[PDB]
Amino acid sequence: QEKRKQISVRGLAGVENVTELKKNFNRHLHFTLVKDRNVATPRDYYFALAHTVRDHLVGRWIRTQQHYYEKDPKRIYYLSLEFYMGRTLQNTMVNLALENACDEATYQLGLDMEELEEIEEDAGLGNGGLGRLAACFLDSMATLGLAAYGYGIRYEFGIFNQKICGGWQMEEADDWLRYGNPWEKARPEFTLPVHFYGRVEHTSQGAKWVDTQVVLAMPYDTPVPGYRNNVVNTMRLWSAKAPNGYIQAVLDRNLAENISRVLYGKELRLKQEYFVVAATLQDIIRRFKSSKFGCRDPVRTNFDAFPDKVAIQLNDTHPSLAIPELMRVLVDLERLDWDKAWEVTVKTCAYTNHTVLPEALERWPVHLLETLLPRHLQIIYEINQRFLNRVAAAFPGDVDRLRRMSLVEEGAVKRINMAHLCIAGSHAVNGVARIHSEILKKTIFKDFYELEPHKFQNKTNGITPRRWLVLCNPGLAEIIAERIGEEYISDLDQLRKLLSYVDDEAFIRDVAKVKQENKLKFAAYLEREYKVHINPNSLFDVQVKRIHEYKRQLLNCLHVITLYNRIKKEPNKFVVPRTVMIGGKAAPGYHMAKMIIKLITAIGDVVNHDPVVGDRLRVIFLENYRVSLAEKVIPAADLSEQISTAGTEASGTGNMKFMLNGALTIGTMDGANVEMAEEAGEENFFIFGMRVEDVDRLDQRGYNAQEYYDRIPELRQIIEQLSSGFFSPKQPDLFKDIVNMLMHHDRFKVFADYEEYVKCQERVSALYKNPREWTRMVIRNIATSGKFSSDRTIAQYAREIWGVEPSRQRLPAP
Amino acid sequence: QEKRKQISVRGLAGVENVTELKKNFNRHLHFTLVKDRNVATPRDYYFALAHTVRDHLVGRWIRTQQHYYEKDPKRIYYLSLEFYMGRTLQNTMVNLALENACDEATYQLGLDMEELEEIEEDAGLGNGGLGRLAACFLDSMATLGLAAYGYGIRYEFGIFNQKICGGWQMEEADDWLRYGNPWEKARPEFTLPVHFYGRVEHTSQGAKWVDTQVVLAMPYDTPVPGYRNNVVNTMRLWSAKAPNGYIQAVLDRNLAENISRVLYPGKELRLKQEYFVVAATLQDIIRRFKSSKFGCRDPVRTNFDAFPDKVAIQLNDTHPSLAIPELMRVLVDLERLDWDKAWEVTVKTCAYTNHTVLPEALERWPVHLLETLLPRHLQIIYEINQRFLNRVAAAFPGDVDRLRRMSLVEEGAVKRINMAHLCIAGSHAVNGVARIHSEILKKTIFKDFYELEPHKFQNKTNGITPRRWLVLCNPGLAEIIAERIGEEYISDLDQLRKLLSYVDDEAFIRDVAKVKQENKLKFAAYLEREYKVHINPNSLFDVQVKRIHEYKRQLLNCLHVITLYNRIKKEPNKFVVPRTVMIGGKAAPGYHMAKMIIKLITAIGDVVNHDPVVGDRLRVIFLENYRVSLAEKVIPAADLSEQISTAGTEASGTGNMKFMLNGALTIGTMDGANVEMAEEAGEENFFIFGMRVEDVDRLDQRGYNAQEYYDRIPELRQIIEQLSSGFFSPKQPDLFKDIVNMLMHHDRFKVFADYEEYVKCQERVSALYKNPREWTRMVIRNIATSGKFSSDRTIAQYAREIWGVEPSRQRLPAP
Ligand SMILES: Nc1ncnc2c1ncn2[C@@H]1O[C@H](COP(=O)(O)O)[C@@H](O)[C@H]1O
Ligand SMILES: Nc1ncnc2c1ncn2[C@@H]1O[C@H](COP(=O)(O)O)[C@@H](O)[C@H]1O
Repeated sequence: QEKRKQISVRGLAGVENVTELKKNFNRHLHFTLVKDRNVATPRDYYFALAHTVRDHLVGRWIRTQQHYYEKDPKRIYYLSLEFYMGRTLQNTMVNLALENACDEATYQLGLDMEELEEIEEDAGLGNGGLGRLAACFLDSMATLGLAAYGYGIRYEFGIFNQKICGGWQMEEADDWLRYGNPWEKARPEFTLPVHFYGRVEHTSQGAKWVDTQVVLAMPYDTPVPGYRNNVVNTMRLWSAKAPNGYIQAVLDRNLAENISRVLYGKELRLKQEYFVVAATLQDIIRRFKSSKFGCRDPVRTNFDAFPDKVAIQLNDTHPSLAIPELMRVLVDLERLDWDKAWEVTVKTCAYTNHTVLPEALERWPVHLLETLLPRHLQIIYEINQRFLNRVAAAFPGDVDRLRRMSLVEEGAVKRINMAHLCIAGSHAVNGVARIHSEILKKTIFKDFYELEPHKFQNKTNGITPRRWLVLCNPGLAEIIAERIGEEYISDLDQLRKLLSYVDDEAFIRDVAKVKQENKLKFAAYLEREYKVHINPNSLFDVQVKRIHEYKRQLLNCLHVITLYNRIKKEPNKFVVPRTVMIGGKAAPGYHMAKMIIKLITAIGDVVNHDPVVGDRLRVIFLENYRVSLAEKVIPAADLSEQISTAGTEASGTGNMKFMLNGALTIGTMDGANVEMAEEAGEENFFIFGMRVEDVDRLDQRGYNAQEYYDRIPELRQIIEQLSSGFFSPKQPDLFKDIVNMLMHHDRFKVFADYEEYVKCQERVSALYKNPREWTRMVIRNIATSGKFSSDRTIAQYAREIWGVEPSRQRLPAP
Repeated sequence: QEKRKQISVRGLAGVENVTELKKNFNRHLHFTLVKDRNVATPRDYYFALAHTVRDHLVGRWIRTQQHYYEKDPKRIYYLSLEFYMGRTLQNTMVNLALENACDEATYQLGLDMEELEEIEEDAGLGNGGLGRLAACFLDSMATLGLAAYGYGIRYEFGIFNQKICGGWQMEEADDWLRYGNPWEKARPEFTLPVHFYGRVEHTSQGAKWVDTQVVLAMPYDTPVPGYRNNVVNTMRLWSAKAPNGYIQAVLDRNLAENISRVLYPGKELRLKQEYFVVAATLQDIIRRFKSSKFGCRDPVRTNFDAFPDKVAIQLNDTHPSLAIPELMRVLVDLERLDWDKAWEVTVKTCAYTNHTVLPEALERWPVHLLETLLPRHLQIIYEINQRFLNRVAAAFPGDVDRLRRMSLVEEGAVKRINMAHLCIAGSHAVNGVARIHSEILKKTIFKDFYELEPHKFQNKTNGITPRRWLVLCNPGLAEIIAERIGEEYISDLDQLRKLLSYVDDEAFIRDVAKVKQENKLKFAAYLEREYKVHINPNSLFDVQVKRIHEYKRQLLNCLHVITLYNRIKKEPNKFVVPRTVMIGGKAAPGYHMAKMIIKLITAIGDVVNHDPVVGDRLRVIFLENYRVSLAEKVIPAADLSEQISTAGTEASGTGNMKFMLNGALTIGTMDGANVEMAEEAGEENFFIFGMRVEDVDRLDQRGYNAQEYYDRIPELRQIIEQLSSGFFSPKQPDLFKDIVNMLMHHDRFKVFADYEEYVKCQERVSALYKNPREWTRMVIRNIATSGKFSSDRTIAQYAREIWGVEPSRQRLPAP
């Protein structure tokens, strides 16, 4: 029966117009959601619109996936334990070019689309930079036409929502799924077993992994759209499920399931890591084998073509177990011999390093691996012996480096170094900015570099101009499009054409006008949430990193208090009004970080209620900072704070976001700030403080905070205020911990950059006075931000690591 | 923004034609399922078709539910712990007259709709006749245009799938939900809390239930369509969810959650199940009562004076008996009414249906269990009991013995609360399930209550839906009936009376006989392509499909089969009327006797089916995994219907009505619903054998000794020898000693007593079967006289005599 060539997407799309969209929106409210207008809540109207947009998303998805099965390209598998997706609705509409049509449709139906947008929960799937880089990458990979996949874990509670109670961080569950996720599709049909524990039985045949405990992995598909090229790739997230003496099988059921429950560590983190690797790989091998278009059968069983058809990117060491897992499947199940299987593994795998210092590098005790992944241990020991023989022959009689490069690390209880596992198992290893990729070959991994120099590359991070310009900042996208068109949205380097407009009067005030417009929008939100009062004409001074000593929101605080003391000593002096905003989540259990949050709010209570200060200084702690808040605050920011101690940041990614939206930057010569300053010119940045070589020199002679205390009176004053209980009148000794750390054991040298930080902030105040000059510097920043598009990043990953050609040409259509 | 009048169901259904259906089948496969033809499986195409059909169903649902909100009718809530629904695909297509168009649509896309229909799981939400009754009841309530809801629990594990290996029943897990269920809709929005444990705090205010442990109940709605009248009602099933230092509150997760997982082959968990369904349902009822106004979800009404006018709760058996105390709890504790008004509201609101026959089967709970789990409800039950015993003490001054006989509290080993007594005290009506049944209720088990309030006690004889059990499952039969009398009979079964005119019509006789043979031929084929078999399709189709219980007497059947066998081996050349005797039903785990019975039936088969001399004259089949979908296949194919329960042990029966509707003649006892069936059909046109209820009483009176029969029936002794010496289990000679010793020494159910009258009655059957003309004339007489046994007739009576609403057979507008 060829009658079923009539089972097709052919003309299910419809015309994508106002007429068809509202008929569709009505289908979904009533037939999908089983509601009517009598009962429907705003959330229902959101779900009905989501499904209406989704029909058009999956139409193109079916087409893209078909195209892959008939073209048979190299498929690229992006592995991550964090996908920081944010909201989906507006993004799907801009990328499909449906925003105009939907806005009008919902309008004609009595609905307001901005309301409905604000109802969508942030996807509880990521935590910080690691996770948003993944999301930006997904969006760029689809825009550049790559057959790409995001594979991760579907977390049922993400990482906690942050609420501030009495100035203290409290954590609350993030049940972002409680009403369901319309963007996902459960696939009960593709449930796969993931094995734990057991023992290895040595048949003189192969090696069998027997007696194991089983956990079921069930996949959820979410489609991800390219920017107006009709390609729509897959994000595929695994959910843990249990199968069905004593009924302690209850414990086994509960323990199986909390693999999907939360982010962050015992067995659980390692359980989570194997889980994602083992399910993803079964999916990988399956597609490799069943490659003939229209044909479900496993037609291709020769693995010599595996590295030509599959690429696996290991985002940090979290998915590292992919290496020995791939080895397990090829040797044990597929019965290829060792050398042949290893060559395949190495050619398939690639590793990205994100972290800066040898101690954050992931390690697992042997006894743990031995108990839970006994076969994987053997495979790791085996990889290790042959890698160390390869080292032996390349560097004879060198016993020291031999044990320096070993995957097995000695001490009190042997640990296995997963970063060493990654380097040996992959054809490429990259760092995430230029300086970071350099210290990787200089220090952290020099022994490996000397063995295989070719392996080591750089790939500077980036940001999608979709979400981080066109979506969150329509005003700025617009005024740019009037001078140069909209080619820049998928080719950011074209922003340089804006350098022709540094001296155009109309453009300078249009940039100023858009900033002011975003400030007003955000200010209004900041009143109906924090119920204070923001001066929309003040300088919006923003710092939004995660709370942490090395990120130095304590250095910002000192500046805020310096500003407060000056205003109060001379209340008649003219001052540039400032709204300082600090946002970010503190890790539970990290006590100092919870203190830093309380300090920020404590200062707020004083400065926001001093009659003398008026509206010249406002301090706000931004609650529950996340992707959607970042979309609202980054556009409205004037000053971006990147003030980590030099030598501690690899990249940074939020800085790029600020640069794009017309904030000037105050930052240290560290991470992504270096290359940003390079692109823009030093004079268009506000760099201050010690460089990395200044840090080392201070370390070498010994850091004493007391030296700075003794010679800077304005600094002494603040400490005496923190000491005496000025900022916590009820509990005078509240900030005792902070003070004693600042004075006696500060690993991150806050006092040492204090002086230059405040002089710098003064130079920042002076520029702010002259809005023409201020804006012209902003234009120079914006015109010069093209490099930090993730379209540029993924194009490099594609050509230098993956061996696939980026392509901006359209896939046909449904 | 008065623009939202365009947010409407208006024209979203589209024309119910081949071209729209195939288009929408494409939308659903690709957009809803996120599949294409390259990856789709038969399962996927099933889901796609289901989603296509549901579209039309919910179109009518929205309208119906709107309609109720604007007429503000008395709304009726059918509460049950079982809903034995079966498949929904075909039933929805017939009730919405979409069957032909879907069939055509699927054909043109290169699919077989019958293949697709076979994919879908039987609804695993029920067990037996209790649950199947509710499903028929829902279908009827909707056809008769009643604002009716069906409330229960969404069970995940289903029940179990019967597998037969080596003649033994093995129970497999029936996870009918692993792939989802396109017919339901989840309502996370309407998640309600249910409370457990805690303690009661007496304040000079009211009483306060505090320190409780909380389980959340999430609803799932499923539409149920009337027959071509465009009204769609709701089935609303609850699912248990746990909320979100020691993790040992992992039990809390488990101990909740598996309230939903399982039916019960009773403990704390069983009672949690009952309170769960009740507390959630009552919150939902009151909620809907308060939201009386069209277009708005405001608590517009808080005057509970009209509650009994707007609400009817139907307590099906004692399982949801806690509705009564809970309804007192909400009204007194939460709505701060005074006890007297609330009680008057409670009694006028609830009514009780007893389904069982014996004083033993009925539900009691230890007080210490209630004291711990539902501490507030125990106090309320004690208060109810105090006041109810005041009415009794007033009615019968000084009759001390009846004060304790009628009490909700039973003294004994442990103090128990009697739920049957609770239901009779808190309801305005109580009904039996057949005439004989209802009569024994006022004569025996509730005699004391009947003397108190005789008017309380009604009969509502059970019934069956002519949609599922005629039109749907026997399309061949419904068609040849329609030719003579039209198709008005489908919602007015009485109209089948007009078939009596046609008893001597030769064309109708050959049509009825031809339809029968067609189904026989068709069911025999299903037997071949689904199992190793044989089956002479011309033989008399002898069918018993109950559940396996000593009282059901599939052993009386066995003894008859072996009787025949011996005769065929005594006189091989003497013509015997060929028979295929088929026995189906599930044992119930733990019941040691039932599993032995199944083994016995199969072990008989092994011998008989493979005996050369017997040939194709006698075949014995155990029918694996009996359920609604199989019922639909076997029932239309049956010639003879075994309803042979020991007299007075079956309350009604319901399968018996199915066989009668479908051209089978009945062999049965003067028991349950048979009494009324023979009353309609005429004694003449029914094979009624064995002791009557009063002969059973009289055998207990003189004492039952099975050895008497053994000694005066030579044909019976031989059968016992064969089972004992291992003629049916040569590898395990003593396999059936448990059965022998039960039959011979302690038969609670008198199998030997009816043995002789049974076998003679079977011979009159075999004789009549020899004359196809006369056999069919009798069949016609059964079918044509089946009208009483429509569940429509039943629901009408419930509506008019218990709920105080008027049935309406009129068509609601249209999409
Ligand atoms: N063998 C195939 N031929 C054509 N299309 C396919 C094939 N396998 C999968 N697809 C498409 O790719 C999608 C994703 O399937 P998979 O890659 O198997 O997870 C499916 O929805 C199909 O639309
Ligand atoms: N106040 C109302 N006015 C009109 N229709 C309603 C109203 N409340 C509920 N409905 C309809 O009845 C259905 C069931 O709602 P409920 O009775 O709240 O379970 C809803 O899906 C609506 O279609």
